Amino acid sequence: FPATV
Amino acid sequence: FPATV
Amino acid sequence: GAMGSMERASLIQKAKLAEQAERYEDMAAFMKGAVEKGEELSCEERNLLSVAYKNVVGGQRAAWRVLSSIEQKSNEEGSEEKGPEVREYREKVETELQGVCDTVLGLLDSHLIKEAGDAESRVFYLKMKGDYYRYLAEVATGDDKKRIIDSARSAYQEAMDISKKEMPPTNPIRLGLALNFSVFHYEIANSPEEAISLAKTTFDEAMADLHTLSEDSYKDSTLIMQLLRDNLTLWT
Amino acid sequence: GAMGSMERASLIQKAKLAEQAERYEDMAAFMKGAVEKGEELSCEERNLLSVAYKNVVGGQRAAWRVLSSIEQKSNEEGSEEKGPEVREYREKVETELQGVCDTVLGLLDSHLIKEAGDAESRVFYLKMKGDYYRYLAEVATGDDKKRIIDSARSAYQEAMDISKKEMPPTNPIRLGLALNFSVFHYEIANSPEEAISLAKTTFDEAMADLHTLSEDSYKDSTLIMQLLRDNLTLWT
Ligand SMILES: N=C(N)c1cc(-c2cccc(NC(=O)C3(Oc4ccccc4)CCOCC3)c2)cs1
Ligand SMILES: N=C(N)c1cc(-c2cccc(NC(=O)C3(Oc4ccccc4)CCOCC3)c2)cs1
Repeated sequence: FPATV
Repeated sequence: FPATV
Repeated sequence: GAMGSMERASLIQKAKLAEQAERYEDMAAFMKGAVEKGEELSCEERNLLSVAYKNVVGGQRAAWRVLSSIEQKSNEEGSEEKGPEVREYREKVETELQGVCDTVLGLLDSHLIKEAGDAESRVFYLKMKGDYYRYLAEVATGDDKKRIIDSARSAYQEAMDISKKEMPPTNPIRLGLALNFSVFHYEIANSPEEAISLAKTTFDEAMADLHTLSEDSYKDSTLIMQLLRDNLTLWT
Repeated sequence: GAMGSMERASLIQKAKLAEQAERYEDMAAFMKGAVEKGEELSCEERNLLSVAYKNVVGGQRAAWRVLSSIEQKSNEEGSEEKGPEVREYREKVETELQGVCDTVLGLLDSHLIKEAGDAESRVFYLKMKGDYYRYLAEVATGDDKKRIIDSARSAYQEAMDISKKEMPPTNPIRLGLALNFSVFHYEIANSPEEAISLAKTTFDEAMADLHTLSEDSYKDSTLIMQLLRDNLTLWT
């Protein structure tokens, strides 16, 4: 999965 | 802490 | 208000203790109680709220993904019918996730966003609103999926518009908003080109503003810039 | 019986799904429902029950330890009074932990132990009973602490007596029972010499019986033997 913050 | 199972 | 009888300051203190103990459900309940006291949230308090619910829903999302994967395999051509249990339990976790998202969205709508006038608070909450509609979109399949997607897009877009007018390109909230809106484009809206363009433009505009920052601000901004680069590397 | 309307087999299936999803509270609730169907548990089912509650209470214990540490520091000579909140929240987690332990102990008492006639089931449940009284002992401070300690000791001792009569020294349940009873001696009963003697004798007697085992049984027994050695290295 891609990075989120 | 010591190991328990 | 299950927390209605506890002091606001005590709720905030206990949220911090819950964080240290990695008790994120408790932390979220404490911060929901704090929000329901009706006062605006400070910067630290906004982040306690966000950390708590991000961790709770993050665990739910991870579990949902495991169960959805098992469910799809049980539906392949060649699988042995394992009855309704996988679907039922995936639905159970999904309903609990939707409930947490609805709770957070309810706090933002009653009345955090409408009282948020400063860019740092308003952009923060609108980012949250896009994030929790995005989580709802990840599990949505009915007559409402398009509307949930558009609700996420609309919240992210208002946040982006404010952030470009009111914050520098290295502001960590602006950077994290763009990171997440870029993931929305890639994973939810089936717009990978928009996702890549947004990540790249955000990264480049931040790079050019790093010279204005202190060492501590530089560390924060470059951290999120590295996440933008990580995603771009995943996608290209 | 919140799970009273679900099939036993469906509860067991969902416990396995919950395990894969790392949803251990759910897993424990499913397995409590299965126990409450009234039938004896198979080997696999006993371990689903044990894994679920061990993970739930393990997380509670870790949180309690964090909070108790914070609380003791707030009580040192030089600390700034931070009101009742740390104590209150430590008490909250403690009460939830006690509740989970009481639930498990209740399942063992109604009626898993009394129907357990085979060594592998009876020793397994009596080990569990010692373990959950041990967890209660870790947080106990009142008129009952000695009695809780003696309840743990008594359960472990009955389990040990059966295991030495009925199982080989490499049996993994026998080994894990001895590992945990040794930790009980060291950490709860203030009997480090008993703890060390028990770990060493268990290890040596297992070593001498490894020659009888298949490769798979050897792997299981030597795994727990390494835990015994790890503890001995910590304690000497
Ligand atoms: N957890 C706690 N007890 C506390 C946390 C804070 C606090 C204080 C200032 C900023 C932040 N964070 C952010 O503004 C965002 O996160 C990052 C910021 C910089 C680098 C990486 C992430 C939020 C997510 O969108 C991106 C910006 C948190 C005070 S207390
Ligand atoms: N989790 C799941 N879905 C499943 C687990 C099982 C299963 C099957 C056989 C044995 C065990 N385990 C044990 O008998 C004890 O654990 C160990 C055993 C060997 C080595 C290390 C630990 C329990 C704790 O006391 C020590 C013995 C579990 C079937 S399904």
